Amino acid sequence: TFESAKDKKNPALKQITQIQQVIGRNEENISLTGYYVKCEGNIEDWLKKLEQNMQQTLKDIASAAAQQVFQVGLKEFVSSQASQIALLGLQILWTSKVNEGLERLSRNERNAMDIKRNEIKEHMNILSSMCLEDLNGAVERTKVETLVTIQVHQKDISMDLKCKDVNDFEWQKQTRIAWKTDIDECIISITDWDSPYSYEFLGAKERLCITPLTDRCYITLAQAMSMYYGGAPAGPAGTGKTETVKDLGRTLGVFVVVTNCSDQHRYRDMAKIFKGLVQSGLWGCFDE
Amino acid sequence: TMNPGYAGRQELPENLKVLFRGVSMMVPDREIIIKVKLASVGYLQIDLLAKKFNVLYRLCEEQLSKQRHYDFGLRNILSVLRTAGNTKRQEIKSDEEMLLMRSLRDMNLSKLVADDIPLFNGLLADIFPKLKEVPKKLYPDVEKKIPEEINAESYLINTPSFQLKIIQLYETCLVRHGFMLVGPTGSGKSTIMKILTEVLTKLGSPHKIVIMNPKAITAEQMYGVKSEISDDWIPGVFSTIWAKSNNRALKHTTWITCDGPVDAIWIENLNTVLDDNKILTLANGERIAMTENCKVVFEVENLNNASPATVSRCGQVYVSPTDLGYEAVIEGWIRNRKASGRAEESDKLGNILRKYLINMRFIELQSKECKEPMMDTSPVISVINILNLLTGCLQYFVQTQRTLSEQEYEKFIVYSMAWAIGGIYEAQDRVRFHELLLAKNAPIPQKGKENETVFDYYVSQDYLDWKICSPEEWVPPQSLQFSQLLLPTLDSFRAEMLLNFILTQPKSHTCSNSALLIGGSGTAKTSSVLLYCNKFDPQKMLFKRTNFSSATSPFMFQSTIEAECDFKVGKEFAPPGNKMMTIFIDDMSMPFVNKWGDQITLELVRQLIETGGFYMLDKTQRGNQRKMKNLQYIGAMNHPGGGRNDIPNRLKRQFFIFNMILPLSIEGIYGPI
Amino acid sequence: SNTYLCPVYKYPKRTDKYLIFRVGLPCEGSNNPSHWKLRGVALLCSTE
Amino acid sequence: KPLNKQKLRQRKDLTEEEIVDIQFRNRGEGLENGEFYDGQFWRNIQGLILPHHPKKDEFIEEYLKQEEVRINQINEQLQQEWETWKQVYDKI
Amino acid sequence: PDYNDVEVRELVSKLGGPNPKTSTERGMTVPLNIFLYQEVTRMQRVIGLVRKTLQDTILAIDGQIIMTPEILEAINAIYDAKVPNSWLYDPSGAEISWLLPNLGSWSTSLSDRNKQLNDWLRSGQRPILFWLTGFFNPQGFLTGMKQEVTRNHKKEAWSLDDVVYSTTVKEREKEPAEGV
Ligand SMILES: Nc1ncnc2c1ncn2[C@@H]1O[C@H](COP(=O)(O)OP(=O)(O)OP(=O)(O)O)[C@@H](O)[C@H]1O
Ligand SMILES: Nc1ncnc2c1ncn2[C@@H]1O[C@H](COP(=O)(O)OP(=O)(O)O)[C@@H](O)[C@H]1O
Ligand SMILES: Nc1ncnc2c1ncn2[C@@H]1O[C@H](COP(=O)(O)OP(=O)(O)O)[C@@H](O)[C@H]1O
Repeated sequence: TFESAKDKKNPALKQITQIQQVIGRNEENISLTGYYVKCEGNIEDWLKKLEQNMQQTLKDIASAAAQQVFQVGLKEFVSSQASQIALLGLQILWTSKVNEGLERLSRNERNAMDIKRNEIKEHMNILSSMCLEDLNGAVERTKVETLVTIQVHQKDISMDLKCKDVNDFEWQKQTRIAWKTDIDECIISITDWDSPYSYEFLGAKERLCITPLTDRCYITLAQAMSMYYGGAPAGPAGTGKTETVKDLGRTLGVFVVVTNCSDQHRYRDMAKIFKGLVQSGLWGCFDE
Repeated sequence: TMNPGYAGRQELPENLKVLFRGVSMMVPDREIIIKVKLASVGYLQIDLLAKKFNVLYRLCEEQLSKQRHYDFGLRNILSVLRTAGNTKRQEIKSDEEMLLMRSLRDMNLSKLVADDIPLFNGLLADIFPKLKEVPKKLYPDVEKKIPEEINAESYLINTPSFQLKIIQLYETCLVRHGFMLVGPTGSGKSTIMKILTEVLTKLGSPHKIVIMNPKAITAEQMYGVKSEISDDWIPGVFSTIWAKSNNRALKHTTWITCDGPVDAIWIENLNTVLDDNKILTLANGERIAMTENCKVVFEVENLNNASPATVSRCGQVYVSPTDLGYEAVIEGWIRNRKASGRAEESDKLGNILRKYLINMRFIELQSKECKEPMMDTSPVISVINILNLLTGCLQYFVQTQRTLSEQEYEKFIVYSMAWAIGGIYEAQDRVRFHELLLAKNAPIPQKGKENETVFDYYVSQDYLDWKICSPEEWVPPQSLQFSQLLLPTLDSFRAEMLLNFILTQPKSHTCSNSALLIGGSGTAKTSSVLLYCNKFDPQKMLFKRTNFSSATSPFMFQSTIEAECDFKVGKEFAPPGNKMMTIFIDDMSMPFVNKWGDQITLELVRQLIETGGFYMLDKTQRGNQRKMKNLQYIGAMNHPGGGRNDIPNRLKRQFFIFNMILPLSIEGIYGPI
Repeated sequence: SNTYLCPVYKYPKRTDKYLIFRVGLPCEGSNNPSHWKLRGVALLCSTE
Repeated sequence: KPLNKQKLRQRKDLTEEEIVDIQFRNRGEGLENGEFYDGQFWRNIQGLILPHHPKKDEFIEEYLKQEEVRINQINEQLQQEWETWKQVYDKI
Repeated sequence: PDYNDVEVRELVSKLGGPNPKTSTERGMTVPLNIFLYQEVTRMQRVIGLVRKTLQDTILAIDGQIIMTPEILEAINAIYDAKVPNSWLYDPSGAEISWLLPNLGSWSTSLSDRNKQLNDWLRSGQRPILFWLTGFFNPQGFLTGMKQEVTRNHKKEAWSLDDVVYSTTVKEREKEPAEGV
């Protein structure tokens, strides 16, 4: 949207106040902004402000949403928030509660770990019963089963998750998350590697299932990035290479830029690409 | 995400292998993904069904027949899943396994060739023995709409196979990005596309179709490059059509049709557009986003140079030779004859034709020996040929509005089909042919038949007689060997006799008004052709000559035709080309066949004959085509086989083909001089 | 877990392709299966 | 007078396209050689469409027999009705 | 010589069954008969090519035709041990029976394959001791055996997806039931 603010004696300046992702014709996702963005005389300026203020408001809405997740209860914040924040909330809830169960086991033989696992099992029925069969709109539809698939895998792991404490490898094998409070910031964690969420508005995207082979890729790529390299997967056609890369981009909050090399290429354009990659902070996936 | 090992694939020099760490992704999982997706939709019979999916697709992959275009990878599976969401979302609470059997079967039917269908559904029975049968969910509006326009045309016969194939095309259109119509020549692919577009347009929601030929232009021009002289970009044809098509705020639904062979080099750089990314990417640095306004279709004969990375990206539909038999085409022509010349002719002509064609043609291929058919063919082409000949045969009595008896018509059909199935054989096979016709066919000349074949004589328009001669004519007084140009032979006269019939016919459907001879190197090709060509009247009928060598490129042929017309006669131009012109070519064989087997010069000719015109290349505008509103075409072959090349089979459907034997009379050619 | 599992290669080139099926071969005695696994036994089909 | 009409192979037996389609939709039996689903199309051997169910005639005969029995039921009801009218009328 | 399909379709349709007692003669329905037809098809596809190219290789010198490069490569291969590429590969891949010698094993192997396939057809009886190497697609053989067991036995009591596989090694020199 563009709202004209009438400055005294200057023609009214149009300023951005909310952002929209449209899919199909009428189905869309809207995102408000408290911090505003104002057009100016230099195009680079208002584009840069758009990017920054987007990042900042995404951060603050998430900082709130992480308290609301455990306060309000499942249905309220899943219905209230947007898709990206909802998925983050589900992951952070599960890791925190599972952690708490594991220490409570460490103190003495306890059922509380089992009570937390049972709580996840209970969450499953309420999500599955209602929001799946009946719902309005395409974007809202895609959101729900995006939650459902994650929760299916979640409970499947939690059933067999025989780890005594956090240090155990079986717990140190999945994509855990922690939204640190004392220094207010997200941090996603793998076996050892860690990195902060990059705060890019994507709305509802059809992320994919998690087979063990995808775990092999996740661990491999995290290690390679910890040693400052670039993964180059290989195989036959149609085994989920490009989409696996794109999903590791999506989960980490970053924006990926696929291209398509071909014999009619020249190194100047590749240099242009790589310069953009190093300057911005984005990921590249040179298909073929 | 490199792809190890195909055609057109290099290696990474060892400086570059250092940086990247490997990840070997050979076999994806297939069961867990299915079961969790079924959970995501919200099913209840998850764990059993997952095993059903996996086992069925495995068994289908291994123990079914090996065809290049089959695919059962993850793209197909995900297509089935994203389909299956809606069916459960519908009100029905019926048992899931029924719905799932219906979905799988009805999805995978389209690609399968004739033989594999029984094996496929026999295999289905072994996994769902509880379920017996289900009907196919049939869409009422389209099935009622189709016969309406099939009747609206003159020359269209509805048959059940067309219903089946066109509806299957509708479904695969509904699900996936793009698709292919694999199937042999003369099988009705283009007609199917046209009629489908018509039905979609009838109930609102318009539909437009564009055509292209990928190996009649160079790929550098297809997608454009950076200029190799002035250091500046040029636009690409296909990308220009893309940009012109995917604008929002339009009402069309464009279907870009590529039409030719599938060579890996040019197609494979459309992976991103045909993948779930659906974004086009260029070496310019330009990225164009796909919309739902647009679809991509290929009217290609069959894949023989395709890796699975392009087989599995797009859906597909298989036309078979028996879907539209040649007989149905004959009935369409009959429907045309009862349009205007409807006195009794359709009935009378055919009353011989039906039995005389159905129960005869297959008793010539190998009933009697006939083991030197110099041009191997599928016999539908012969049928199109004889029909086109017979129309020209009766054109004269169409002109005077005279209706004839049955017996004369039977003689005419005998004459018509004597040639055009006899045009591809040698004297020995011709006498065996002749004996067949004596045994079980309508009368041929019996007045003298003094060791002379049926081919020797012709039927006369004035009366029912079988005579032939060559008129006497000597020379002019000049003594140059050229001035002794050529003499009136028997071979030349019969050649004019056959040629002129087709060449008078005015652009009927299934008639390109194009001819083609076959004869040995030095068997009176340019002789007879030039004898014809001198007889033109340059006041309303012109002529042009061209020859072929191995390294003649499409750009050369483009140049000569553009120089021939000298005008864009589509935009109401060319007073001097308003007279009728002919393009004559000595030898269409010689252009260099590519390594794969698909030569890249004749395709420009084939887009010229089939549709007229082509895309321009003058560094100024790209997406647009010149138009030929009038032209004519003639060719000549050199006994293909062995060392001699052959023409593309898709092109054989258009040219009149027949032999050009040696004369056996050369004592009587040089007598006069 | 006393049972050892062998491959069946069509040609003696021994790739992923040409793996027709896998066969359990229990005949162990004192040597555990890993001995055989490092020894690289196989049941090929042709001999070249 | 009031009476019912006799069935007939010539006219009453004449099956409408709806009747023909439903009777074919029964797809009872007759596949001794072995034929595939009647859900969309029958195929003889390898993917070859059949114009009709192979032994359709027996199904026609069976339905004609059943319909003659039904018409006999209608005629029995009509006979009871006609006899009732006669019995009530004759008294005056 | 070749096997004309007009004859072969006849012969395969005439006789076929898993067990003579269990079933009467039949074609399509029994997996091993359709496998017979598929294998004969591919065998003939190779036989025609070999006969034709040998001819057209010798019919350039003793016969007459404008010399081809492919035929020259064939001549060179015939002199050496290696068979020409025309009988092993294609632009994508069409591996048939790639063995080392020109005739020492290659044609020997093809001859043995055709001999067993013919006696598997002309008599039409199922012999004992199948030779797995001859079949172009062994896996189809095994899955057809699976389908045969599911249908003939425990049919339905046993579903296709329920069945699993195993093997017993006949520890014996000197010697029907299910299996092969
Ligand atoms: N419904 C119909 N009734 C009668 N004739 C038909 C019908 N549909 C198509 N035909 C005939 O079939 C031919 C159509 O051939 P078509 O151009 O479709 O070949 P194709 O499948 O496009 O392959 P190619 O493009 O290589 O020719 C024409 O001769 C046309 O007259
Ligand atoms: N684990 C998975 N979960 C969901 N979809 C998958 C998975 N693996 C592969 N796919 C599907 O495969 C397709 C992607 O194939 P892709 O990786 O593009 O092939 P290639 O790597 O040869 O380009 C997508 O439809 C994607 O959803
Ligand atoms: N009717 C004729 N009168 C005189 N000479 C003829 C006649 N027909 C053919 N010839 C001679 O026979 C030769 C045949 O050559 P031509 O047919 O041009 O070769 P090609 O068959 O390769 O085109 C010609 O050069 C011509 O001189």
